[PDB]
Amino acid sequence: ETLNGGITDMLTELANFEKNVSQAIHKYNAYRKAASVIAKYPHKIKSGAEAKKLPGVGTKIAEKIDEFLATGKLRKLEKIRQDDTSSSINFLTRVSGIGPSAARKFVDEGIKTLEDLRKNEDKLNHHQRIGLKYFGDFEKRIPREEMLQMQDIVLNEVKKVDSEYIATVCGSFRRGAESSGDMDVLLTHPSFTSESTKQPKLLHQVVEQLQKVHFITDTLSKGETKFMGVCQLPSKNDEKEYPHRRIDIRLIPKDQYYCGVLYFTGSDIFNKNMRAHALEKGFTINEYTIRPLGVTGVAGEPLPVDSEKDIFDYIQWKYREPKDRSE
DNA sequence: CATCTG
DNA sequence: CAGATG
Ligand code: NA
Ligand code: NA
Repeated sequence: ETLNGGITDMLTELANFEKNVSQAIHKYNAYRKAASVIAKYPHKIKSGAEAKKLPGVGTKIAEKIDEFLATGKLRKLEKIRQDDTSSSINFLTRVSGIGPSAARKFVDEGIKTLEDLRKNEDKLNHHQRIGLKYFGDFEKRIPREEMLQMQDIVLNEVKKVDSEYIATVCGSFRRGAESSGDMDVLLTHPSFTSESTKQPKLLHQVVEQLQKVHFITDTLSKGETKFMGVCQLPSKNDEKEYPHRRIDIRLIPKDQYYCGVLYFTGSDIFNKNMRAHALEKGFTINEYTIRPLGVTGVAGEPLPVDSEKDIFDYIQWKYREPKDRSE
């Protein structure tokens, strides 16, 4: 956790680059198990050979650990940090909509910067376009104080459109969090479930409403169950308008809301443990359901849930306020 | 995993 | 349809 930190860190830089700049999924994947295991390792790696001993730990990695241990630095790490091409890739990639893939294509064409991008607005698709237009807002965190105004709106409109709609704002926003990066709304309706064959309307009506009143600004992706947008809290009495915020809305069958809700609320760590405990308790849990574990190895059949409560109960645990869902 | 692009 | 992005 801090005893093999540098190592796990350098290793992470290295892994990343393979994947992002080169295409080295294998190598990349290589640096990764490596960093994971060294990360788990209980002592202070005092040398290459020492590490090598570990699984995932091969000869070049070892070599590398050696040089790093030997001197506070690594050549290759130094070479990669300079290289403009690599840097570009890391940069372009910050644009919502631009993945590494594309980052390569553009760089090869010479688009390496933000201006470059503007100039070549033709080469960008809609998503990327938006992404470019709100690069700044996009990277700005979302203060919970805004979150509340947001939440306040979305819920009011959802309500208007149907009394029967059930919306929830998952995310850290839900676990306490003083700020967040994006707005995540879980949605369901009684009239939509596991079997129930579809009802796209269910998701479309709301999106519509949201744009009606102007909260939703642009559409990133709009499917029959998952919508990806941009929204903005009305600029009051002109002098201070807000940044544009990423926002997502997803329809869920009513018969798997809470597991979802639970699920998305996090944290990853909370999940796991909960997940693990469920397991002891003779159960299973994933994004959509909780299932009674048979003995033949495994086995299923969806337990019936009406709240986050029903869930815990099953695994016979202490109902946790979302705040304390931390770890 | 769901949506998009091409 | 394969392949990309989130
Ligand atoms: Na990006
Ligand atoms: Na292939």
